[PDB]
Amino acid sequence: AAAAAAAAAAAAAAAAAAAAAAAAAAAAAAAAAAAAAAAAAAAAAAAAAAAAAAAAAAAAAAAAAAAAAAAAAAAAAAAAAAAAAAAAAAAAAAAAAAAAAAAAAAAAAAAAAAAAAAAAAAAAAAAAAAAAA
RNA sequence: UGGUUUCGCCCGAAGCAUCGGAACAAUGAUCACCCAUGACUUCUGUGUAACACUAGUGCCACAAAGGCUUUUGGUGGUCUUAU
Repeated sequence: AAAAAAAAAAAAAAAAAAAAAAAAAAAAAAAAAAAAAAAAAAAAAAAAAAAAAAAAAAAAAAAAAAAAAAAAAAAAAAAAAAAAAAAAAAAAAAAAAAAAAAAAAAAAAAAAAAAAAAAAAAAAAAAAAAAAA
């Protein structure tokens, strides 16, 4: 149905992906939520980031968070100075958050990598912490 | 005896801005960059829909991206002197 592109509201997405079920379902919920979120990533606000963070912790995987990472890329969030200064925050499991932070530095680095006078060293440190260095 | 007042020189606290001037600091200007973007395309790549067919794909269509008319606010330093 979602591939037929039917509306999945924000709270709808939270309640939907809120699925503790049989095995091998966390990554399925992850790809579903990444399909639904690649539009806006549960970020129609900036305090919707708490909802999205419970969503990331429910995806409970570095690989799931990386699916959401490429989804954020396919989302192409806004670009303001302070926007990226506050949107370069990353700290998670070091198995595909590696790919996530590296791909974020890559998308921003195709032109003018993050160099907010702190955010560059911050991206380096968070990358090494997520195993992206 | 000290005083007063006056003049001449010697020193020159704060200060007057002039200049002196060169050399920092801030805009103008140079070429490229914190970096998307206005452009859209060749595929290239990439997450997705629609639809017959092989066990999944020409189109769908943002975007991760190179490279484009460029501009652009400012970035970063860049200029030379203009102030």
